[PDB]
Amino acid sequence: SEVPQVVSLDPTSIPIEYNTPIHDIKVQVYDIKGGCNVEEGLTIFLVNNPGKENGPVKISSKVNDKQVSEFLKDENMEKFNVKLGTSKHFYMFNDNKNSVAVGYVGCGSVADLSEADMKRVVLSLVTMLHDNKLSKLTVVFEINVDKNLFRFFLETLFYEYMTDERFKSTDKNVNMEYIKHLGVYINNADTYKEEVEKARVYYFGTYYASQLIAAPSNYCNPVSLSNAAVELAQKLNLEYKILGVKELEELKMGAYLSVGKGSMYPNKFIHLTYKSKGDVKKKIALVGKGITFDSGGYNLKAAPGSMIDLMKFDMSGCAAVLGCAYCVGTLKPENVEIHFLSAVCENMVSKNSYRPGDIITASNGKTIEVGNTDAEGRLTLADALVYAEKLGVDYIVDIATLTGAMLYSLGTSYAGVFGNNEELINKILQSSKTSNEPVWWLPIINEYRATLNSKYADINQISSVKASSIVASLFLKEFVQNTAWAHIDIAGVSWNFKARKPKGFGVRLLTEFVLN
Amino acid sequence: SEVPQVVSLDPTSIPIEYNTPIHDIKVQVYDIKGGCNVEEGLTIFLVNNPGKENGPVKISSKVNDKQVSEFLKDENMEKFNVKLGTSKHFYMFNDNKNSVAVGYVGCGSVADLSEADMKRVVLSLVTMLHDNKLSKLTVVFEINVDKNLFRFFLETLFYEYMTDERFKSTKNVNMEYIKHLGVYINNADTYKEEVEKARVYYFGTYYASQLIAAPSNYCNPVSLSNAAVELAQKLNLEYKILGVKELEELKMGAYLSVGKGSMYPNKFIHLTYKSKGDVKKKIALVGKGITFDSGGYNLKAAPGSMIDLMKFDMSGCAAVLGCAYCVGTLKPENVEIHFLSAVCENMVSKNSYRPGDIITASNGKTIEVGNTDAEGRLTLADALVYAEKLGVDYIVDIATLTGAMLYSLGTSYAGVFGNNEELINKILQSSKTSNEPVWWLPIINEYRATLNSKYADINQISSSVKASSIVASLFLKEFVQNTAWAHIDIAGVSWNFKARKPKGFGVRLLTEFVLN
Amino acid sequence: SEVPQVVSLDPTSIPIEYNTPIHDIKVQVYDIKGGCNVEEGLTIFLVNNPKENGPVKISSKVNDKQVSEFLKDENMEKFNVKLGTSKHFYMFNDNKNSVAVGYVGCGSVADLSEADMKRVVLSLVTMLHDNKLSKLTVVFEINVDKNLFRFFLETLFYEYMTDERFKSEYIKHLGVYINNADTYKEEVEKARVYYFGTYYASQLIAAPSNYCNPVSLSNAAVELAQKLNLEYKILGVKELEELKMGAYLSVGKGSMYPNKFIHLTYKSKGDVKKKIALVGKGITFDSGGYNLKAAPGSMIDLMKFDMSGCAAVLGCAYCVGTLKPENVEIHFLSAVCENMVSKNSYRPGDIITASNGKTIEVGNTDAEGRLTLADALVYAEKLGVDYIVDIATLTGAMLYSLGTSYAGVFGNNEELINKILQSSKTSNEPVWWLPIINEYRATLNSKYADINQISSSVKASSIVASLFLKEFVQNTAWAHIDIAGVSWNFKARKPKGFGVRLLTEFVLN
Ligand SMILES: CC(C)(C)C(=O)N[C@@H](C(=O)NO)c1ccc(-c2cccc(/C(N)=N/O)c2)cc1
Ligand SMILES: CC(C)(C)C(=O)N[C@@H](C(=O)NO)c1ccc(-c2cccc(/C(N)=N/O)c2)cc1
Ligand SMILES: CC(C)(C)C(=O)N[C@@H](C(=O)NO)c1ccc(-c2cccc(/C(N)=N/O)c2)cc1
Ligand SMILES: [Zn+2]
Ligand SMILES: [Zn+2]
Ligand SMILES: [Zn+2]
Ligand SMILES: [Zn+2]
Ligand SMILES: [Zn+2]
Ligand SMILES: [Zn+2]
Repeated sequence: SEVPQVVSLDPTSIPIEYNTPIHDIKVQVYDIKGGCNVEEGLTIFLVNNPGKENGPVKISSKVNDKQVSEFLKDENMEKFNVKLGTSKHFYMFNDNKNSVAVGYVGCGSVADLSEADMKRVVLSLVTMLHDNKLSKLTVVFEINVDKNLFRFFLETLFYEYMTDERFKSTDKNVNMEYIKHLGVYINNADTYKEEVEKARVYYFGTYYASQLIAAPSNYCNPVSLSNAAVELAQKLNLEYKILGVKELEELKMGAYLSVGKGSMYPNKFIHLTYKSKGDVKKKIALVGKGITFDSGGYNLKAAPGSMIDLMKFDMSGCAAVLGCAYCVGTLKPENVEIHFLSAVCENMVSKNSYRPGDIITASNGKTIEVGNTDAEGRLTLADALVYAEKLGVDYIVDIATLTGAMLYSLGTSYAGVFGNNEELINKILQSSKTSNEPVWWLPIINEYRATLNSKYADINQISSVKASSIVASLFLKEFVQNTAWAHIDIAGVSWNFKARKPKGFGVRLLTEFVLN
Repeated sequence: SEVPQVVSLDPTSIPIEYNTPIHDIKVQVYDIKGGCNVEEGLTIFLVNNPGKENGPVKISSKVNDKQVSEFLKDENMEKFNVKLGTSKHFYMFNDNKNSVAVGYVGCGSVADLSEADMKRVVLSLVTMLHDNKLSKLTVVFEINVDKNLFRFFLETLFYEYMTDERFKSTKNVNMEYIKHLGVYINNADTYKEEVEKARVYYFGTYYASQLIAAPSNYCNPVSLSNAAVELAQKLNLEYKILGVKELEELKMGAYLSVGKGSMYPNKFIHLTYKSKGDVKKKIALVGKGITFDSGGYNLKAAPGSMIDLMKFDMSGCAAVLGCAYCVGTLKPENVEIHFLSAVCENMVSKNSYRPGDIITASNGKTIEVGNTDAEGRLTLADALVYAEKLGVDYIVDIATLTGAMLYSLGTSYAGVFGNNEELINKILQSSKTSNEPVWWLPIINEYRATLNSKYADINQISSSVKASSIVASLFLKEFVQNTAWAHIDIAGVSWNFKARKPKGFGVRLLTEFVLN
Repeated sequence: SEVPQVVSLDPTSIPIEYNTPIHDIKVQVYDIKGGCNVEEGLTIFLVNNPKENGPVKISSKVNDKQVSEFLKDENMEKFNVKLGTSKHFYMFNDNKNSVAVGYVGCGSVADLSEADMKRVVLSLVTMLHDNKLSKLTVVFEINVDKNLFRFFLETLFYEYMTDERFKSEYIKHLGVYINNADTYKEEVEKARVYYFGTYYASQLIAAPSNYCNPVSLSNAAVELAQKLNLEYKILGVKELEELKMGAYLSVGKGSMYPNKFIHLTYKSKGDVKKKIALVGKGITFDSGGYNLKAAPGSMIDLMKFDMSGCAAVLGCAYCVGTLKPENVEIHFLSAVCENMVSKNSYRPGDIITASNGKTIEVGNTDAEGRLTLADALVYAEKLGVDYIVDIATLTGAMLYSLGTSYAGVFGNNEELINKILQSSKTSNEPVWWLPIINEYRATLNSKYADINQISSSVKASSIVASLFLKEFVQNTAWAHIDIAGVSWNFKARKPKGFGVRLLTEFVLN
């Protein structure tokens, strides 16, 4: 629990914001058939024009204001088009001779907005929210969205609107001012109301993960991350257990302990459990990779474009699992028992570091020949997967920033999923659809298994077969003997390079998985 | 004060030679309008021939010896030319039937010798001093030189003549420095004052050279700071060495972070010279003091990164200390100078700061580390804050900051940056009179936006923009709020790659700045 | 004159747009005193706050009650003045006519730099590209001098314009409100000329190497010369051989396009008191030769820009031919060719002879610019001029010294250098003086030839290259502008047309 320091100026905890301005926003949903009141703040219409490549803007909704309705007549609106992402601001006086602000966001010509399309729409909305000191936002849905896409709209809105200033000091934005009210006008309003607070939970689960990932390695270390996990568990009334080095040695986790040998921070194994109130029909282990910093070890990340300054992300999997723990602990699903696992450590260069060539013994007895110290994720997961299977669960799902090869296979939008079981894989893909976090199924090619045959050990850590994501999956598979297991590689999608911030990818995916 | 050791064979101090053979050379300046007597040792004429490429050598000076005068008749000398760097040796008997040695050095056809050509002249002269066991050197100036260039001649003569053998064991058994130096020149009385000034300037440069040439196992933060104290005590300068505890109390998080991975504690050097009368100008001299730059986790592993030379990375501190010698010795009036250096070592360890880390400077600004090898500006940041807190008129820092300097100005000219044109003008003026060439480079504000960090107040390094020297200057500028400041990047000029030794660059420049 | 083809589908000319939509824009300048009329179109206020990202406050009186209500302090303080930040709203004015009103933030500094003004303009152009307006009205509530005001217009015109020559609704009126408007009006038509000179250069640079080759580029120079009544002469291989331009001819040996030396001349009507030669590097594509640009990050796909010096000179020729300066004779020169890999290419190690008799040992075929410039400078000095100014994308080292914003200037004459620096100030194309360090000269000493092409190296490539060029100007005031870093706008993925206005201001002032 006590974080070691080199100097007294070294931080000893991760700064975490639990009460965000988003949580202070009163959200109301009204039915669009009842007409819209356009009074205070900014009122935005989400409008499209089917079969028309940049068609004219037409406001269909009834507006309970003669002056605003007059401004919004088609003859007035025809100068504007519905091109996806396009937005405009309107200034006018309402029936009470009060100044009001009105506008729209273009939703293109396609009647079915993709996950990318809605995100593009949301981003345009946030630009209107930025650099403007509004007290209220009102969104009028003149497009067709189902419950899932509606929830996605809110989640994405909350997440992008929120700004992380935990590490700002002399450069805090002096103009930041969050809205206090959110009004939503939509068709079939009663069906969508339940999605509001679920979206708020999914938001924070994601933002919490984001906070952990964005936190630098001097703030976010194996000890401070594990302390934060306990703190979260206490708040959610979850059972929790943090395994220290002596306990890990007792469990003979030689692979996990080897990676952390060169670190000044002791290894900390996070084990959280949520158990439903009643009959448990499904037991699930969620495993997250928890490398608080990946220097690469003695296989140092020194090659051009290895982005070592980014390697604080290497605990993104752990964050996804912890963010899911928040959502599950808050929404409290029934008939499920969930274990949240993460073998947390740091991969550093030291006199005490494990070397390339070292042979290490996993907790299941298998000896492993280390061919590359920068492939440390699969080593820590190996011991974690063995621990997971001993819990006696039905499904083991691990999520990890495992291989850079994902950038060349799926890129920055789609995570890849591997597994030994098609049913579990199908559930993950189903969860991908409903959570709107895109995942693609990649194969575990058994023909490559022979490249992991070590001359001296039971198995090689790496091949020496480019195909890194597949080989890594073959490695991990060796540590699950008779349990349905799935592996999600998020090395490519975890970090948003365009926005220079984490995505908190996987939180919504895993929560949808546990709930459904 | 006590230097830590790994083994008992690790050195515990920097070997320093204070009394050099150069100091034992008796120097006499005579007026040439009285004629030259050629008796013992070597007598060298510095001769040119204006507007006539490689024209004949002609000795204009009167020689108070009939045979030598006859030997040196124009008819005899016409077979030799005045090409720059050319030297010749003559053997003859004087009026007392004694064997004497005479020769010349060609000084070209240009009437105004450059700083570079004069250096070539000196080297040709020093070559004659080498491999010859002379008791006296006599130099006759038959060229036109002002007081500054004459002083430059002596400094360069002294510095190049001197040989550093502190680390020889086996040492040249055949070395034998002269005990007397005679100079014949017109208006000798005006030039006599330059002799002891040159000797002071010489050692300031050679002292700096000794610190730079000293390897990092000899020259470490503790041993270097100890040396500064010892120097300060000999000069009666006020001195204060700030240790880790004061630095923590002063909240120097940037400086302390760089040294975290080192076995040697950070040591902040603070020397002060105060005049006896009224103080009209207060000056802070800041030197980069990285005793070894491994690059940290951004290891210098790239081809041609020249990590074995990186003991020079404390050249700025050495330059400042060399200046402290000159100022403390010459004792200028009406000035108060603070000699500063945030000394530490940039190493790879379990305790090292990582890429991505956010650290807080002593002025409260948070800094996101994008590259651990850009450590100089971090130590300078806290040092510059400390300097401004002293309430001075001018802040000048000198540092081996950016490798880009080799591509901009190369190895002869250092670059100067600043926030104040007047100060820049003073630095440039000092460059002329000290003959240490410096060129003014711009701080381009358009690049400042690339230092915008998403999470911290500022980025340590840029991403988009090359031109590191300007970007680094933009960084440093953020740590000086309302004081005239200039920054001299000597990364390119500090080491003499051809001669394989330091130049001690900056000592004479800074002293002239302080004196004038 | 005839462009050679490999297949019949290969283009034989550079598509050039002479009549741009910008030329159809009616520009009106009114004095800010007396109030602003908000009638049609979009009205944008340029506002600052002398604090850091302070609230927007509109000082100007607006002769419209509805718009005045919009611009009241209570409404505008919700917005801040962060440089580049903008908001615009659509509303009805007193005449129930649709109008759009907004601002662009100009920061807290009272004196906007050229880079600052560029960010303001870019924010403005984004609104012009996303709005179907017939009229733009810009209200200057900031301090701008005549030069910077002209710069505003030029940059606005340039950024507004879109190059669609290779693809397979602009405003018609521009209103400007500014204090002391009468003093600023003369800058308007000057800006329009400077605009096209820059845009013309941009068109040549942006044109790919299959369109823009030595033949088609020289043809373009003739066509321009004919429109401007400039004297013109294009030297072909046979003339160049008789002139013994061996350095220049060696570089082009490996190309399928014959070398073409462009020589345009502007001569004043009255007495010629000053003669100036402008030399531009004209490499239509730089593959690097046998020293191929194959290293990671060598950006070989960008190397069509390597004729930017020539384009700058030609764009300047337009401005000079249009504005018609007095008492000057200007020669516009470019040794145009292509640096390719072939059985006929010159090899690393080859010793070649320049037109002044100097033999040169080639150490790197990718340092071809200085070879073509060498013969061009000899040709220039033979004309008997007062000033020789060359402009070239010469060394990549400029990216490490001054970066992408400031060009570097080198020279053998201090008066000429300051004139260029003065021109840099008034044209707002930033240039910084870099030294020609004579101590590095010895590194060009060849064992076999008279001189080395490159050092081996004294890293500082930009300085070493200047020393090389310096050897080919014997008794003439000469200056060299390295634009390798500033020529291409990597962020916007387009040329800057850098140097046209700089060179024009030099000739005019
Ligand atoms: C097989 C290899 C050691 C190359 C590997 O896959 N290493 C991963 C690792 O460090 N596991 O612990 C690895 C390497 C790179 C990345 C990664 C992730 C995201 C972005 C990038 C990136 N931008 N590289 O330029 C690189 C992720 C995982
Ligand atoms: C931002 C960057 C890492 C490029 C940088 O400025 N590095 C300097 C540094 O480590 N500061 O602490 C840096 C890099 C190289 C040099 C340097 C200086 C002198 C010679 C050489 C050289 N010849 N390397 O092969 C390299 C000096 C400073
Ligand atoms: C002496 C050397 C071959 C290194 C050189 O300066 N070559 C220049 C050249 O090709 N002259 O004909 C040269 C090299 C690189 C560049 C340049 C310009 C802009 C960008 C880049 C680059 N590498 N972007 O990633 C490189 C410009 C001129
Ligand atoms: Zn790794
Ligand atoms: Zn990893
Ligand atoms: Zn460094
Ligand atoms: Zn350094
Ligand atoms: Zn080239
Ligand atoms: Zn080129």
